Amino acid sequence: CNDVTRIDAIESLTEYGSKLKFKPKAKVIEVGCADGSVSNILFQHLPKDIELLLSCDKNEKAVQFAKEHYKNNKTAYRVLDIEGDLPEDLKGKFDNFISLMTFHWVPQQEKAFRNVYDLLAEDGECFLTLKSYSHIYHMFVLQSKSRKWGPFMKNMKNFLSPYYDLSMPDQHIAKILKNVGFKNIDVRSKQKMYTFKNLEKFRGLMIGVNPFKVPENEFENYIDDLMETARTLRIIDEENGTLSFLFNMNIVHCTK
Amino acid sequence: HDCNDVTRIDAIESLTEYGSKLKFKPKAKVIEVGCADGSVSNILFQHLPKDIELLLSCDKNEKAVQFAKEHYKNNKTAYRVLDIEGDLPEDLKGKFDNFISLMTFHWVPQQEKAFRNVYDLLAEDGECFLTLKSYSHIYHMFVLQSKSRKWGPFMKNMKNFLSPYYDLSMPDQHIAKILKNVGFKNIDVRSKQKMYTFKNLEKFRGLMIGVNPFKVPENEFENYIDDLMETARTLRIIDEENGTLSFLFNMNIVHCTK
Repeated sequence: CNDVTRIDAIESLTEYGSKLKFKPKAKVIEVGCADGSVSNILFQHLPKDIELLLSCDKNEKAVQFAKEHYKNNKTAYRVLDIEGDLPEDLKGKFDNFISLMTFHWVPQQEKAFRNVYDLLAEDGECFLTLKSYSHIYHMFVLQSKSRKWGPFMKNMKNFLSPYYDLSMPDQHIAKILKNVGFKNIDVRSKQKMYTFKNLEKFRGLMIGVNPFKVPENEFENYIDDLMETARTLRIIDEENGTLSFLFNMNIVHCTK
Repeated sequence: HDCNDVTRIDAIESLTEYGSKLKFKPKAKVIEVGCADGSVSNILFQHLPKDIELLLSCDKNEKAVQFAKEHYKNNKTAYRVLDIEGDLPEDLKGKFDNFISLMTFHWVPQQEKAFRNVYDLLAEDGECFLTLKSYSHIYHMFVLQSKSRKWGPFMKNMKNFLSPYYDLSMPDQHIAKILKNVGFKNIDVRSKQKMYTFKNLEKFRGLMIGVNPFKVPENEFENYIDDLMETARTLRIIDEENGTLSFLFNMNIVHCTK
């Protein structure tokens, strides 16, 4: 999680929270960064009556830290790989699935959504947010097209949102939900803008999210060239040291 | 402002998605704002019932309205000059069951005024349906051009050229707030990400010359467009070997009632 996903979570739960149906003593599963931040925000928006909030992560370590560190009455952590195979004891057991700003990382969209379907009890409600196009993704695309860095950046496809360069990603997503068997499918796209006051904070976030391995000597030249893509896109305000970037995102709301 | 293959395909996509949500009363008076270019009626008549009384098709452009008057005659279609940003003529106020505007309103800086004019055109329970751009790679190209030391000086009035929603977070929520204040009901504003590919960069260049409002010295005009085309290369949206240009644009779909 980072400050962008925190603000996005608050805006999406603010906008939609009152339209999310929770049955009495709902069992709720969350897939995000097991890290507390976004899960703590989501918790504040859930009914005080909910049976359980199972908060799941792919990283065994992150889950193990969560069990030993984070402490709330209604919250359990479990290792779950939304792209993988569902363990049998989670199948059909949840009234609400929630994933805020995670699914743009999942290249196997249909597999992940069929697992959302299979985790849900009957009349189970699905609420997901994900990126499509973004200026951050676009920075990385510009970098990938350099004579110097292109060689180390051949698997761009799985780093980018599956919806990065599609027309009507909302209709692509609606089609998969339809095929997997959801009803009352609502997919809304949003243009969002976010402004950093701190270019050094922004620089750390790129370092964090960057998956492309380069020699640890050439690493700092790699990052500097990546920051220069933001200047190429003219999204840096040098006079005030701010970066204003656009991202599109998709809010999925549907029922089993 | 002139309709083209991008707006042609956005009209089809928008009307096919919303053709079921869009309602037309018997003998509907419909007003349409965009191009006097007759392709308006040819797409609308795929969704308009045979019953309608009138399609009034307006443009700010007298010359376009003259041409349509002379050449394109359906019994039920009439054409008229109208600036949606300006003051409504009294004979059009409260006369319309449907207001339709595709890919025009991003050219309107005075959004609230234009939306009040839409509201004042509509009879009671009238419906409106509009589409407009927010952010696009085309706008961004012009933004890149405006930052150059050379072309910057001729391009200080960008705000009126950019969509009012070019740089806003959640343009859908801004639009829906304006509509609520003016007094619309059943407000539905949906944003979409769209992509379009040109297979002909000479066609594309010609569209840019068409849409450029910025006045440079006449003997630097070719250098100006050359650098504009170059911003497409800078964004890396030109496929050099195939001779194609794939650009992203966000748009907004407005559906609401009076």
